[PDB]
Amino acid sequence: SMTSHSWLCDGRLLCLHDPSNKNNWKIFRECWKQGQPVLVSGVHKKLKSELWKPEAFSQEFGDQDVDLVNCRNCAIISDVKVRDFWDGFEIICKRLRSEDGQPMVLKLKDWPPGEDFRDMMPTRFEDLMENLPLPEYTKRDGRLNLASRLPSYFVRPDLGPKMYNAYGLITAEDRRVGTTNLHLDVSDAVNVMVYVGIPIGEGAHDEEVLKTIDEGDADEVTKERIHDHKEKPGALWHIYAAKDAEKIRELLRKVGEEQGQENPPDHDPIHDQSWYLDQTLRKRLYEEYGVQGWAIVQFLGDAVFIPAGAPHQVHNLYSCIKVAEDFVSPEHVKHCFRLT
Ligand SMILES: O=C(Nc1cccnc1)c1ccc(Cl)cc1Cl
Ligand SMILES: [Cl-]
Ligand SMILES: [Cl-]
Ligand SMILES: [Cl-]
Ligand SMILES: [Cl-]
Ligand SMILES: [Mn+2]
Repeated sequence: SMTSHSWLCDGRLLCLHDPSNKNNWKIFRECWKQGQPVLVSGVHKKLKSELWKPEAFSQEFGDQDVDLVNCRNCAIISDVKVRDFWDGFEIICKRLRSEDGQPMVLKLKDWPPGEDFRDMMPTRFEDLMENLPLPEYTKRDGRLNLASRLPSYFVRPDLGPKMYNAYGLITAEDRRVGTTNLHLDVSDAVNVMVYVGIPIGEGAHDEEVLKTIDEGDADEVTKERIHDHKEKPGALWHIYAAKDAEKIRELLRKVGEEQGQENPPDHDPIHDQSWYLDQTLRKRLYEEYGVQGWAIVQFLGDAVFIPAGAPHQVHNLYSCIKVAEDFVSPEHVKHCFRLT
């Protein structure tokens, strides 16, 4: 039967079922005040599905010049065309191949560039902003979004939204690699999964995808969502409470040293955006520092709410198109204050 919500992560993660329900705020706000992430499902049923397809981006913007990143080694592929990324998104025989002849796992860097999303893509901008959940928090002019209402004593987010466009990680060796490495944002954000591309020519490979989710420490109810309803899983997230950021720095300082890195004792390994916490490092963080995370599988149409200051990392299971909007809730405004 239809219900307002359910729980993931053994009761530690709220999952809201109706993205446009006028009463979502009554359930959301207590979890949000405690510093928890929140998941909202069903957002892709509210969008214009034809706007959010890799073939459309290629047809409309393919002649633009861009840089790509190789997810396996962080190398930059300079001055190629936007079509060189989009045309290999789902069809593996069309992907750029490395010097070993393997198809590469690529990310589109800074596209659209800076704050140009709204000017370049006005129909997509309207379709996203009118269908974001928790609109008093997430709309540019929402009554609980302080972004437009704060003086320069507060760090204000850039004008959004921002896209996260990257291929799926494939191999056993890729299991320990990040799509986006561990980092934090001083503003709150909502990240929406608007398209999942599953290759059928040499993809749609549950086997290595099921071992990744298992080893990723996904909960039993998340593991039922794969086998039962057949929704399309996009990406594996690990999110940590803002209050645990310094203990994570203490762990990565120690591991850096053990690995023969040469770093001052106050150096910030989260700000460096150089680390991915694999199964070994996540087990050490829990056992040695007492720090537990949220392991979240983001399916098509899932919106992930990421608290200001909360360290997070993402590992794409398949090729993903994600769009995110920043906001400043009153619950977390301390994270962007420039004094004490
Ligand atoms: O040309 C290349 N790779 C290729 C060609 C045809 C089929 N598979 C792979 C290539 C790619 C990258 C670099 Cl830095 C050097 C070369 Cl030489
Ligand atoms: Cl558009
Ligand atoms: Cl709201
Ligand atoms: Cl990264
Ligand atoms: Cl907080
Ligand atoms: Mn982020």
